[PDB]
Amino acid sequence: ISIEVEDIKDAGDTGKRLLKINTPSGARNIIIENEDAKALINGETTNTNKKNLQDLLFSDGNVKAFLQATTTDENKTALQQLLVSNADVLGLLSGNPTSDNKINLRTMIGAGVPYSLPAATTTTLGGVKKGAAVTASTATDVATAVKDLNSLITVLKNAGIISL
Amino acid sequence: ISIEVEDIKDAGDTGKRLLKINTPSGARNIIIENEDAKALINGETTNTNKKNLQDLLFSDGNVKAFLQATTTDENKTALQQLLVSNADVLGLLSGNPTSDNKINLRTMIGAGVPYSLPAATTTTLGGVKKGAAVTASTATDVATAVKDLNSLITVLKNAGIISL
Amino acid sequence: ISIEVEDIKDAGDTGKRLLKINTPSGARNIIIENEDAKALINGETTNTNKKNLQDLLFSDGNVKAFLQATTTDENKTALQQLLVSNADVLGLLSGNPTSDNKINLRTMIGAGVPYSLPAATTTTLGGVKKGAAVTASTATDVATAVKDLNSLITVLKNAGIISL
Repeated sequence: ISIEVEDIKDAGDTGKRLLKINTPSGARNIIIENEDAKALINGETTNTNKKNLQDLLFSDGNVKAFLQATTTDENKTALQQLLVSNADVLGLLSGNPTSDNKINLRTMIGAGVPYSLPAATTTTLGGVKKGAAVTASTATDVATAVKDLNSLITVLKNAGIISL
Repeated sequence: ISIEVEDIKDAGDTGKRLLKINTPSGARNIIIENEDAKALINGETTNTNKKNLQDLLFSDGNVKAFLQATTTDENKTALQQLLVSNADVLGLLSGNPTSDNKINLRTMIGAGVPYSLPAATTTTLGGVKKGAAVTASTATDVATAVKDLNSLITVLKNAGIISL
Repeated sequence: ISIEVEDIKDAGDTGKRLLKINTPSGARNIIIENEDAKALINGETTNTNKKNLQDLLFSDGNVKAFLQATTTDENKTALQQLLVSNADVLGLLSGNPTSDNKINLRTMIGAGVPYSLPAATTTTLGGVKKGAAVTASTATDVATAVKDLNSLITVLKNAGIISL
């Protein structure tokens, strides 16, 4: 004979809807209630569907922000920590390393600090200024020879080559 | 009585296929047309299925390249920007920092530039060369004393300790 | 007339279960056997479901560790390589750059090494120590003038300003 779907007395509501349906798309529309999941199964997702599916797939919020390609400075700090273990390198990646990080980063690459040349002292190597010009001596008496020696001494004193 | 599936006159084509099906796998084969989605639901995905599902799940192409573990230099630039906000650090991560980035990176870690010791001038602290040997004086007349003074002067001039 | 589901003689086992089912949730429970996939479709995933879905979606183990927000040092090395192409920068990100990496990292940012001021030599610019104090000369004879010259010479010798 011929019966119809509604003649089947113990069929369920969804069961009768499925029996009447003609295509797979129609069946998916009955079976899948979550609109984001339905969109994935249909291979047709909006950016909103994608974000919502990412919420169903991943627990970590910093990972989720990365996957959305939109990260805050806090998300970036956490993501840096997933990528790099060295604390001083993490300081560098923040753009704001601590004093300790800075020292350790220089050590890490063998870099020095800005060097400033200190003046010579009696205990410590240093720079000097060059002494003023001094004429060779043509002295024929003691008085003049002493005058010329003293001119050299003052020049060396003036340039901080010898102490006062 | 006994009826068969095709006796149900208002059943749909997919509906009759489902009513005849014996297992859940058979039902999934009817209902899910997208082969990548079907593969996910079956828990059996090839690398191609995985790439195609990633295309359905994520909009950002640089994120997608990261998830495929294959990034171009352009993808890497964009991913760096998702991970780090400091412009000078981004310059470092590129391997090709600008002049401004280089200055700022040194500031950031308190590093100096390569130092070259300049010669002393009359205005500016600097290095000198060490003067040649000079004998102590045993002069008993003015002529010799002057000779010995002049020997010291020339030595200091030769080493650039005093000006010509 | 009235028939029941079990009167349909060529219905399949899953087909009869679906025909009896009343709701979409009930239909999903019949059709989807993989518990992680069912959880995604129901929009209700535990952390275990999420990890298991990530296993179905991504092939690369280092990417998977990143997505779980739990990376080993080995995972971090591999993820760094997906993010940065410059070998010397990768050395920095490891926290343990090689000697070659260190040289190249300094070059990259225009940094110098720690500078140590060398003593002056007869060939090479260097620092000096400042000479001890020397009194101006009040000599009225050759013997004293020579004494004063020699005092200057010794002071300059003592400070390594001139050679012995």
